[PDB]
Amino acid sequence: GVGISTGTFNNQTEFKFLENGWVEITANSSRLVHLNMPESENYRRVVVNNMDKTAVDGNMALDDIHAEIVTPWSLVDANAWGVWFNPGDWQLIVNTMSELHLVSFEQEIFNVVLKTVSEQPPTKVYNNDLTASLMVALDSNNTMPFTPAAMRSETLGFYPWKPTIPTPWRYYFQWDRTLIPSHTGTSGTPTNIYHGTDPDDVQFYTIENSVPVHLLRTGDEFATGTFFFDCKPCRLTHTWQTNRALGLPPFLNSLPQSEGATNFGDIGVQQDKRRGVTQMGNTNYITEATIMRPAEVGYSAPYYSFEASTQGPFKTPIAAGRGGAQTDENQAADGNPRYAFGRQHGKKTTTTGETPERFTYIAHQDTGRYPEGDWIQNINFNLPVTNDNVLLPTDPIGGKTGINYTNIFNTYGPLTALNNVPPVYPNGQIWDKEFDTDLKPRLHVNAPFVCQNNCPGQLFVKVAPNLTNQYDPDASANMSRIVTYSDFWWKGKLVFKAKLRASHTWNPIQQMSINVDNQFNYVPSNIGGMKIVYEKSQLAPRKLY
Amino acid sequence: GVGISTGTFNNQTEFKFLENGWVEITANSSRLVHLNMPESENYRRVVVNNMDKTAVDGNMALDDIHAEIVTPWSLVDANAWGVWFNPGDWQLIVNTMSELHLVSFEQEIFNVVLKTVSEQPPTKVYNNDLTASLMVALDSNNTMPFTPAAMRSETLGFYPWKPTIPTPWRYYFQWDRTLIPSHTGTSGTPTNIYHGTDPDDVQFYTIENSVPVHLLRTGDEFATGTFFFDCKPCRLTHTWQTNRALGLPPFLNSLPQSEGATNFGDIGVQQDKRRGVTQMGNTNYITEATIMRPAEVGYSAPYYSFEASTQGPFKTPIAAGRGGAQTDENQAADGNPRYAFGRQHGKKTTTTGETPERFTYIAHQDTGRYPEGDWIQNINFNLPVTNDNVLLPTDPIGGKTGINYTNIFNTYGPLTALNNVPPVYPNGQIWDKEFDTDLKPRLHVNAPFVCQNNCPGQLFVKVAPNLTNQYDPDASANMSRIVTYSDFWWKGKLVFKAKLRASHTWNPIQQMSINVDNQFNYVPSNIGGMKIVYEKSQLAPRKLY
Amino acid sequence: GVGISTGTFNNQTEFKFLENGWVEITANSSRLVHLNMPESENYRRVVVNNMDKTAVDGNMALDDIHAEIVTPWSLVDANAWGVWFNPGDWQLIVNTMSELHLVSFEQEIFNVVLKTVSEQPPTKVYNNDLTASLMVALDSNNTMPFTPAAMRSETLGFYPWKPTIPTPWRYYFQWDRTLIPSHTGTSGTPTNIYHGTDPDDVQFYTIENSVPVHLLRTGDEFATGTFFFDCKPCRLTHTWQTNRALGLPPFLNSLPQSEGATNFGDIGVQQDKRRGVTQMGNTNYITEATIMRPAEVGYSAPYYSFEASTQGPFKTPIAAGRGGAQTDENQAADGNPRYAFGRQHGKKTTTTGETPERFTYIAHQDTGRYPEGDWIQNINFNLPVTNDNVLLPTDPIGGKTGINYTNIFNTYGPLTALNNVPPVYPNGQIWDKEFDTDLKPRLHVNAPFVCQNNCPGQLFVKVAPNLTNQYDPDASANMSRIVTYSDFWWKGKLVFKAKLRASHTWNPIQQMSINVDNQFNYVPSNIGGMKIVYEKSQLAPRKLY
Repeated sequence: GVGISTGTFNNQTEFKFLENGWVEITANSSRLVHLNMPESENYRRVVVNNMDKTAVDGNMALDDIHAEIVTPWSLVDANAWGVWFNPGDWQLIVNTMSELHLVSFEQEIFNVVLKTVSEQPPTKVYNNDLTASLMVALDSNNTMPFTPAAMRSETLGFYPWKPTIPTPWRYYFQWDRTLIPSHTGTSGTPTNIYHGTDPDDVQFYTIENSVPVHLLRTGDEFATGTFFFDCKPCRLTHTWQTNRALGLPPFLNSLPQSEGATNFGDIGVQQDKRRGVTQMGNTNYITEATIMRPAEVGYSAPYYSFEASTQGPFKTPIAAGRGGAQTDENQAADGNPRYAFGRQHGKKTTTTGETPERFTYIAHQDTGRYPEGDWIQNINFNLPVTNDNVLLPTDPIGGKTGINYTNIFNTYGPLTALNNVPPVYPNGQIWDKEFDTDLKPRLHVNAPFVCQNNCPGQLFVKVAPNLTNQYDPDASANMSRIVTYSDFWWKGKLVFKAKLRASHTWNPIQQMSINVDNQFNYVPSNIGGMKIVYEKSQLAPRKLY
Repeated sequence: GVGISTGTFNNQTEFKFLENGWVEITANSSRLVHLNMPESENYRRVVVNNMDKTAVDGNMALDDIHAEIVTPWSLVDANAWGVWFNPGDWQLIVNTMSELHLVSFEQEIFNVVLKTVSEQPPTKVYNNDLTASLMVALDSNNTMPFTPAAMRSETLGFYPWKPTIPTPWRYYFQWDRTLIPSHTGTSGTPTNIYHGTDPDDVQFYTIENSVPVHLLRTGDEFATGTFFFDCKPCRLTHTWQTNRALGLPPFLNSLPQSEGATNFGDIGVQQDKRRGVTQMGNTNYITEATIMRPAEVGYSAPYYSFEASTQGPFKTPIAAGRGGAQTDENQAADGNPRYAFGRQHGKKTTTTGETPERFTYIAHQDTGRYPEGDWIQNINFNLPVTNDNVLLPTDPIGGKTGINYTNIFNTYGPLTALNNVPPVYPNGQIWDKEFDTDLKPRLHVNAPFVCQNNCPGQLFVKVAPNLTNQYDPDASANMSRIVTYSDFWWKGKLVFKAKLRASHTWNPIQQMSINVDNQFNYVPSNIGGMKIVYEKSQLAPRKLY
Repeated sequence: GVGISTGTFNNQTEFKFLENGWVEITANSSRLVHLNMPESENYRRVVVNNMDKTAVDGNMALDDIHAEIVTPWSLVDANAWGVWFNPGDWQLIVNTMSELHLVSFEQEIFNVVLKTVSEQPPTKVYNNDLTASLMVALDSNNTMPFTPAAMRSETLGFYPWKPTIPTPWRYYFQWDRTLIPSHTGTSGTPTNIYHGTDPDDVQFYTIENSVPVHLLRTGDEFATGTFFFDCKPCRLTHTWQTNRALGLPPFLNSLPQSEGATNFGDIGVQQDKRRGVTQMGNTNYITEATIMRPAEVGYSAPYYSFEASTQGPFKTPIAAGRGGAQTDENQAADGNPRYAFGRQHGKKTTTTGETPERFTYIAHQDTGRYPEGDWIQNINFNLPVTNDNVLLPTDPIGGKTGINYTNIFNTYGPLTALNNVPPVYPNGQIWDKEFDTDLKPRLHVNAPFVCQNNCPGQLFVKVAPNLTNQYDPDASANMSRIVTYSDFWWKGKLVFKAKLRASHTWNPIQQMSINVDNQFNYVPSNIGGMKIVYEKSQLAPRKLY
């Protein structure tokens, strides 16, 4: 098996037709994976503490205290759009499909190779250790803690012609921690402590102990079977209507007689003599702002809110962001996800420096809130409103000049309508495991697809220990082993089922196209540099009501 | 039938195996029930008013005003763990099972006996009234108002060898009531009124009028059929991860080199140069507190909040409590249920006094909040935070020194993940009827099992009126009847379906055991006193993500 | 076969259900074994003599004189709990099972690798000798002397992720030796001699001559078949009753009237007027100490007794140890086994030094003796006993101040009841071969399972001699061969059949759990250190009578 290839390199994406209106998108992605011998063949329980940062009053948000089990295993994560589609393909999908269904996923590891490194210059020499093995483990039952790499931009690379690497697997380990908020001028020293561990929550997982491990020599290969998802379809359309645009508009008794941006129409009926339905039993004022609407599209939630439980503070997450003529991406706010990433996932290949590349994804769906426009009135509703009868986003709460009621506000309720997060190409995660809590979240913010019952298992890799002639188990010093490393090929097949979009309006729709401006974001440089710019996914309208 | 037993006394709990991995827990429980002749053979509409208490400004919370129909019937309630399992059995279940399914329930009343009491000493004489009857009614269709006795510690006893009694059945009757909040120094007299009844809400139920009644003489017996539940499985595991422990931990670029509690690991990357995903479109700060998480485990809700509707104030309920190194059960707070009970349900049998025994159950699941750690920042997020740009749990709301924003705060939303309440042995209720509202609660706080469509019917008991030779219906004075009372045996069969737990981690888990400390809580005293100490139910971890 | 893996790495432990109440525990354990080229390709008859130690009068116990055949073969021993179960699994077994049956055992050697070592620095170079072989021999017929490695803490390692090694095989060779006891002040020189060998007892075994040997090259693998045990079930329960707690207790004529540790009950009958049965035909005294009991639980045996035969002195072994409020593990005594071991079997991985880690296992079963409480009276039994009529553990024997009759005493007899040794996790041996003497021991002290007819054969390993171009058989100097060594994977499958325990008492039982104290004995350190703490196996009661 030594001199024989054990697989095929395929990175094509096929489109096939089904039933009237549907297509089967088959995305193939293979890559050359380079894996190094682990730092230590041991599992470590490491604690990370950065009090020197949170010690400075008013820096609570920069807290990093946490414990983690550092395993000698690596994780092969492909859960990220960038792994399966190139710009062009994404364009096609996004411009011509209306919805996407996640169907099946399957992996394969082949053409395994294990090399060895030998030694005033000092000249290095590399040879093949034909008999050495590469350890592979597929956690089919999801015994291990779920750790999507996309969250830290550590998935496989996004370029078929650029070798990549798996990530050092590690997972959270329970720990108690207390940190009290403080501002620049707080007196004294706020309680800031790392208490330790609740034995009742201790969970030390081991791959060796709960997953069968395969040893692969050059001639061997490993293939997972095909896994079938089930999860909800993801939509490639965005809604735009807000409560103000739901239902039958008021009948205009007076229409314009000549063109012009000043020639408006008029309802033509005294505001308190209008017919209709409102949810305000006080007034007879039927206005576009008081008129009753079926339910409420979107919701208001506390912004830049940090809650805390047994392990420290964390940002209260939001379902949707905000768009419109009030954003312009520099007045960005809460809700809009911001992705930071490296050369392997989109940063210009030839750029230097530790500084990453980033972007704040601003979805096309208008389902957010503009706090500055919120306000609260007294029930009496004596409509020239008095200062004492309103609470404006301008009036200070708790005597703080920079905090107003909207920062505290929450309007989530029985009438809340809402949309799932849109796909973020190419840095976004594709699917995600559901929480194993009795009551589940109505959606996740990290990925559009959430496998309910079971998700595909995590694939773990590790170079088998290549010992020297001097090995002593009974010794305390770290074992010395031949510097070994491995390179193997990985191939995946992710299958979707999509529906072709139809033209409902008279006017054309928003489509992704190449301009005179973006043109160079889709072609290599004269040095061979590349980059993959983020792309929106729900261009085009969907009537919401 | 007079001299013949009509049933069997069985209080054993059997475990049987099924399908690979499952067991059928069959809990048998029988008891000797002592029932007295009702105070009055009539139904009464009684009002309870304690304004003299709420009159003292700042005592609103002590309000007891309410109306209730007092029936001449008694209720035989067995809905409480203490009725079906003794400590040992509970131990076994809790230590070796991972989940519990409620399967079926059936009752039986047998060996009925009716005795009579006769009369300077004065010496009493007791005889058997062979022809007297015991009235039994099984509300199969749940026509009657659901009134779980566990809520007021009035279920059957918890000791197989200790006779018990049913409880005087009574149910709520509609009434309007207004009570305005006030503090120690409020001026004037706050509106405090009991308005009366909305005829449109009047519902006077009668057992005689809607349930068939069986008369039982000594020789007779009564058995309900077997009822089959359907409800959700209850879990015997607790989650511990919080948002801070979800997903792939940050990759540490620098690991410790020697043991020690001071030798921490380090991420090794400037906080604003890190790669990853946050939901904060402003900063480039990717911190363990700002990093994006799938959804939000747990939620924040207003604490020691009392809302009011047409019948008075009531405490706003919470789903989960709080644990950790910040509790210690004397800093206890909102969320943790507190059970108060008598000698028949766990209080030391030989203790004297009207004072009950109690405990505040503190679940093992870490899904609560530590308000003191919460805080809110201005969107600009200029991370040495200014006092004017944060709202701390320390800053006063409404000029009140003891009220901060967290008391008002609510973070329940689309991303909220959550767990059902854990079983509370032995005082906790087992199953509960679901509200007949169009939209139902995602769970109940009183019991882990909530029968959706139909629940087992309530069992009502009553001693038939044993008249004297002088009875006048046309008379106004209360009828005089022979002092009669009855003793009968009750037997129940509650069936569960449980799954054996498996060992996933390398480390052992939390198990319930007998110590040198608790040792005497499971054995009788030299006088024969007993007690049943509460026990946690979800020991052991469950990975949440 | 060169570039092809020949096996699978599996270290999972599965639990499967059978018949009502039973489970099939399947423990899989694989490991990477590192084996070196033997010191000498020859068999040596070596004598060990340490008279310089025993020469010091009163040091007899430190005798080490013995002869042994040193073979060029290594032994792969897996007979030790630590090899098959991790703490968690052990917990599960011990907490939920009542008895354990040893069912089958099977091994396999795969992914064999043979490496070679080459040479002012001096820089070493390692290459693969593809054509070199690894010799394997499975003594199926148990021709070779049985040598369980657990006895000297030389089994395979206890960590799936830590490479291990086999042990240099060697066995006892007959020799005569005489050593006379002596104390610190003995005059003269006590006979201390090593006589030699009785040709009539000479047994020089050779693997080559009585076991077929397989040669394995990289591509080859070797698998033993499945071996089926038969031996007795081992119990996971401990008895606690002693003769004093057997049968019907005396009837108390006077019971306590109020709680208190001073309020005792009273038999209420003059000790010599009581009814019952005693085995003392003299007195009419029927006391809890003289009352007749069915037989005798436990036995008394001479302590720190050393007997001697043809090869020297040896400690007289005891069946059971001692527990209670008189131990506290520092007043430990005869009977309790003490295990000493290294880093590979439980000692903290990162600890330095030649000093081993140890513990003295103190079984939960109360079946031992407290000599200080023993005593002997004259048959006349004139119950204010005279000094001349009793022999106390205080009275000196042979004029020695530190020796009393109990040191000589032995109460083993026809009425002796007794229990088998409990499992010692993780350092204890699992099964053991039975002595081939016409009359066998009622149990062994080293392991709970003793295969009667036939045991699994010992697995021997050895690196085939890799000669250089200069080899001369006819030469006297030790042959020079290429420095070769091998690494191979070992996999085993040990199958048990266990029974789930049931809850018989009202009170809960003793269960193994993780505390705030032991918590860190089940998790790796920040350096990656580990340790495996010993654990008791028979927690929980078993009624003995």
